[PDB]
Amino acid sequence: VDTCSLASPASVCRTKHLHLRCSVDFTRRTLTGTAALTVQSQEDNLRSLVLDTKDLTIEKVVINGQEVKYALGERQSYKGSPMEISLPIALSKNQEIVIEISFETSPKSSALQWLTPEQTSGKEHPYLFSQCQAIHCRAILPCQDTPSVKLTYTAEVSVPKELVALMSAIRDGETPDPEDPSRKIYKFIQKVPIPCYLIALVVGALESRQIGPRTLVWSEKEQVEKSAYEFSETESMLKIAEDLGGPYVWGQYDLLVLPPSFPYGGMENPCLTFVTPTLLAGDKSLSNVIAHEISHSWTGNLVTNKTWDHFWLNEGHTVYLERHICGRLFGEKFRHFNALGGWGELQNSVKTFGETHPFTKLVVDLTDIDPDVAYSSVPYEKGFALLFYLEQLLGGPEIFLGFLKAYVEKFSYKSITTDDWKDFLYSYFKDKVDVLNQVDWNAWLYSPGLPPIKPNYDMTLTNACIALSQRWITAKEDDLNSFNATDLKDLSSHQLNEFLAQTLQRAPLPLGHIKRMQEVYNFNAINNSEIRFRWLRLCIQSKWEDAIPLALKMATEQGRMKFTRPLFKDLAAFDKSHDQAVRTYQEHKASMHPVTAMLVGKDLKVD
Ligand SMILES: CN(C)c1ccc(C(=O)NCCCCCCC(=O)NO)cc1
Ligand SMILES: [Yb+3]
Ligand SMILES: [Zn+2]
Repeated sequence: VDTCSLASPASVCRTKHLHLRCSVDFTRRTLTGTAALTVQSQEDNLRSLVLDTKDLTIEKVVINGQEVKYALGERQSYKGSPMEISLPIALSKNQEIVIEISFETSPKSSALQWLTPEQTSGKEHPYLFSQCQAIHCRAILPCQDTPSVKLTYTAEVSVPKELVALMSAIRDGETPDPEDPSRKIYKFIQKVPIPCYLIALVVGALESRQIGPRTLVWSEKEQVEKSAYEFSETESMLKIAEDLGGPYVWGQYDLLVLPPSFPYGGMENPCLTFVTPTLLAGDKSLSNVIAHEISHSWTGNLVTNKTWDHFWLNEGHTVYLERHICGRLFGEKFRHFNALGGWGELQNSVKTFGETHPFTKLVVDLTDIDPDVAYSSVPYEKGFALLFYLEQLLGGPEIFLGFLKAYVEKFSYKSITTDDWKDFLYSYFKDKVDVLNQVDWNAWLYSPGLPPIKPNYDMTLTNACIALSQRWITAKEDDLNSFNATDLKDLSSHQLNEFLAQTLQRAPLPLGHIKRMQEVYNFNAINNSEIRFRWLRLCIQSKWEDAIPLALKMATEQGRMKFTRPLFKDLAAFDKSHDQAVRTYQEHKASMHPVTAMLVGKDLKVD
């Protein structure tokens, strides 16, 4: 049972298919139409069922041509309102019916952000995009909003004819809208069963450019050129992933580069990965986010977490798989560099939450907690650490990659728990039980804090970052003169990023140090979003007032939560910036993504 869903669970009935027909109305900021769910009974004498909804207006519910009775429960906060539907005939086990629900979303749907023309690149057209993971699909349409159920889907989306709709599906044609010649209808088919958190929709002035045999990059016109460059490794990454995980089953792999307020680095919507434009560094150095999303086509989209309590299964294995893709592209020493960095990030999260915090457990209990509130690097990096540890315990990456491929084949098209994974692990490594049985499973899976064992990391590419960081940390005033732009000559962009992360762990530094750093390195001029984020955190935590406008601007000119939340928090913790941070949030909040608006408010202890 899925503590985050209010719907009938899979033991009662399962949605097999969705046919969505909707119209996007930028005036009223609503999606309007019909969600026809083919539902299979899993019980004898099934007479009613419950769906998830969130701020939906239900117009009617039709089964075999007739309106049927339904009622909406009391809103249960971020869970929304359960909707009980009375079936007109009782269903036997395995019997399937179609339930046609007419509905309209609210302008305040937590799944959606509606952008005015001035919020887009082009300035002439508005824009809409969705983000359903974890539990926002219910705010677009009535569903069993739980990853324990997988369905296929078809859709027809009516939009102003000057715009383009895309979804997490194969494009199946466009036509003028028969009802309305100022409109176009775009068609979509997803033949592979998916959890409903993978439903996605974007509408805007989108253009496309081919960048691989099964990849087009979509964006507003202003970003297409840089995007085609930035993500040019996509096909080579997909070929590697296929080698590691088995056949890519989804057909197309397109990319969509969103406007700056998209809340996440990437989202692995099937057939159409959504990415932040803050990936656009000019040198492909942030493309590991693409390798990550690619990897979810196996770990998460094919084999899926049964409830959000088991999110690590999705994220940890994806980080594991993407670090392999990076290692295949650039070398094992690079794989180690990224893994060791990911340990640093785990250390950071644990210090931030605190070493006893229940959300520092690998497997968590989400009863009564908004998954967006509890979201952090933990399931990613503690998840990965477990896997990298097991890799080294069981005889190395080649051996563990056989397990990973077999694990994907075994649970393709299914939704599973941590016990399913662990059971299969023991099964595959039957001949190595004695080694597995030395693992402290209770602490790894269920204890808070850092894991009980640290894996072994190659240091080769990290040493230079550490050395330059330790020079700055151990420097006194009369050593500042010895730093010079030549210090960076031999560092890659990743190493620069890792130098900054090492240094930021020891923040604050003295203000004269941070001043000298800008004097000699000009970090203010770097466009790399990761590097600039860490440089700006270091400056604010080290109380440099000059950085305040830069950090405010970065927090607001884009909205990827990974950057926007810590920057607003740092700025709120700095007495010289506190009020301006609060007021800037208060000024921007109407125009932010609803989820990011919400969390930034909590983080700032405002309203
Ligand atoms: C266990 N727990 C506390 C949570 C579980 C799931 C989420 C979630 O799905 N959040 C939405 C994630 C969207 C994508 C993040 C970037 C990513 O991994 N892309 O692949 C949140 C918290
Ligand atoms: Yb019966
Ligand atoms: Zn992910």
